[PDB]
Amino acid sequence: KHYRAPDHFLVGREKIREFAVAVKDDHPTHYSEPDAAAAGYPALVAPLTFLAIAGRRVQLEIFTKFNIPINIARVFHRDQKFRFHRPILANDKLYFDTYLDSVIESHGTVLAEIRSEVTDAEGKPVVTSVVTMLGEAAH
Amino acid sequence: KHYRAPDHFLVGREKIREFAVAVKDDHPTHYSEPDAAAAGYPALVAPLTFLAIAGRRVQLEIFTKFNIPINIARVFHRDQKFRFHRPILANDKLYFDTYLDSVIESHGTVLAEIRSEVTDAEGKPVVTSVVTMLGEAAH
Amino acid sequence: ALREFSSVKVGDQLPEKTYPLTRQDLVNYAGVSGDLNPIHWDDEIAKVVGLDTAIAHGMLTMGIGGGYVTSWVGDPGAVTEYNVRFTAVVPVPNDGKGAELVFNGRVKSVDPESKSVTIALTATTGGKKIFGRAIASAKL
Amino acid sequence: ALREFSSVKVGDQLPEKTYPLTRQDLVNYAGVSGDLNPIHWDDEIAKVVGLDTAIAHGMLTMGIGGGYVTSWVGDPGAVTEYNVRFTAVVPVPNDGKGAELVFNGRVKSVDPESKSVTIALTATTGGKKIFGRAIASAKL
Repeated sequence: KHYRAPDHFLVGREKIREFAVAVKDDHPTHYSEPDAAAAGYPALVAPLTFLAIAGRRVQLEIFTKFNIPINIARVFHRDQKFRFHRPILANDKLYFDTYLDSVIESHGTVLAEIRSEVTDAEGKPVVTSVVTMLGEAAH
Repeated sequence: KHYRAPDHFLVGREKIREFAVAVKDDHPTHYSEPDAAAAGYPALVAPLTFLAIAGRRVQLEIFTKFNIPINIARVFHRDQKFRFHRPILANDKLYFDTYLDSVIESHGTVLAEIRSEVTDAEGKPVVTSVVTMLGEAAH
Repeated sequence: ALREFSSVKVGDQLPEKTYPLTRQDLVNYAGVSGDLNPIHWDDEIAKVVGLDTAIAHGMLTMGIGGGYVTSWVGDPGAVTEYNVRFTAVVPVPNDGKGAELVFNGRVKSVDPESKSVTIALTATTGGKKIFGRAIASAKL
Repeated sequence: ALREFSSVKVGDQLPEKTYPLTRQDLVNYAGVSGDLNPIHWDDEIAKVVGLDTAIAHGMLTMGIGGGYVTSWVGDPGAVTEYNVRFTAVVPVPNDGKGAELVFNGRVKSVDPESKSVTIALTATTGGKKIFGRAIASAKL
C-alpha cells in the first residue's frame, strides 16, 4: 500500500511560532530569524512535532485509502517516531509518501503501523515519521 | 500617538486555508493556487477578516503603548472596518503602523478608535483597519 | 467568477444562507485566531460575567460574513471595503445543535463610472440581529 | 547554543522541568493542530467514553517534550530522532489549576565517532508516567 499525497505542505514562518507557543517551546530559533542565523539556519526551524500539523490531513485520509480494519471510535495512538534526516525550516515544501508497513489483528484488537516519508521540493528526505495506531477490529 | 510594529507578519499559504475553514469560507481562491491564477492572482488570496490573525499581536500590545483609560474586564469590540486598498495574498509581508485617532470619555464609558495602516514589504498600503473599542473607564 | 457590473443593480436582494455554528467551531476559532477568551468556550465563565451560555467570537461571525459576501461577488480580491458594528452576541450552547446565523444582503448603491457596488448586510440568530450597520463594497 | 559532544557523557541526568497545563492550553492546541476531538475539551464527552475529565492531546504532551529536549541540546536542528510510546492519559480539569507535566532525562548512549547522544525521557502527571520508551538523539 503506497499513497502519495497530491500537493505539498508549505511550512509557514508564522505558523511555526504559533505552534511553538502551543507546545510551550520557547527556543529562539522558532521565534526570531536572526537567532536561526546564529544557530546556522537560514529560516526559522520548526518544533520537533510540527509534522502533527502537516500530517493532520494525511492521517485522516490514509485510513480510508488503506482500508485498515479499525473502529475510529475505539482507536488509540500508541507510538510516534520521527527520524529527522534534515531539520524542517520555514518555507520548506513538504511532500508525503505514506506506506502501510504492517497490520496485526489479534483478539478484538488491530495494531497498525503507518510510515510517512517526508521529502522536500527537490525530493530529498526530510523526516521519516512512523505512526502506530491501536484499535478495535472492524473485520 | 504613533506606533510602528517591529517585524512584519508573513501571510502563510497554509494558514490561509486553515483560517478560511474556521470562518466557513469555501471560496476556491483560498484553497487551490490554480484557481487563484484563474481569478487573476499569483498566490492564494486571504479571507476578508484574515487580519484578525496578524492584528492579534498588535491590539494586545497597543493598549499599553497608548495608555487608553479602559478596563480590559469590561471592554467591548463595537466596530470593525476594513478598506482593502489591495488584496492580501499568500507570501505577503505585512507591516503595521497603528494610530490612535480618537478617545471619548463620558459617564462610566470610554470609546476608543484605533487605526492600523497595513503596508507591504515595499511600503505601499494594503489594508486600512479601524477598530473601535468600547469600555469601562479607568481614569 | 467575478460578476460584471452590468449584471447587478440597485435593489437586488441577495440569496439567504443559513450558517450552522457549533461549540466545536468556537474551539477551533479560539486556537486558529489566538483568541482564547473563556467566554467563548467555558459556560461557567460566561455566566459569571452574566451570560446564559458561551458565545461566538465577534470576528468569527464577521469572518463568516466575508464568505457570504465573497461568494456572491465571485472574487475575494474584488472586495474593497467590509465594515461592521457589533450590536449583539451569538450564544452557542454545547447541546449538540449549537446555533444558526441567517445572512441576508441587498445592493443599496452602484457607481457605474467605478465598478463599485455596495451591499447592506443583515445577520440574525433566532431573529435577533447581531450587526448594526454592516456593509460591503467591491470592484466588478 | 548547541553543546559540544565532549561536555555531555553517559549517565548525565537532565534537569527536571515542570510544565503546567491548563484547559485553555488544550483549547488552543485543538485549533492550532486541527484536532477538535471533544474528549480534549468537553468533560461530559470524556465521561461518556469513560474518563474522569477531559484529557490533554497525546501530541501536545510529546510536543512539550520536544521543547524540554531542544533546550538542553541547544539546537532543534541538531535533534536526529524523537520517539515516544503513549502509555497513559494526562487529565486536565477545568478547575483553574489544571495539571503539571514533570519531565526528566538521562543520557544513556554516546557515539564519539558520530556526534550522537541519546537521552531517555520520563514524563509524569501526579507520579504516573505517561510515556513508555521515550528517547531523543542529536548531533553535537
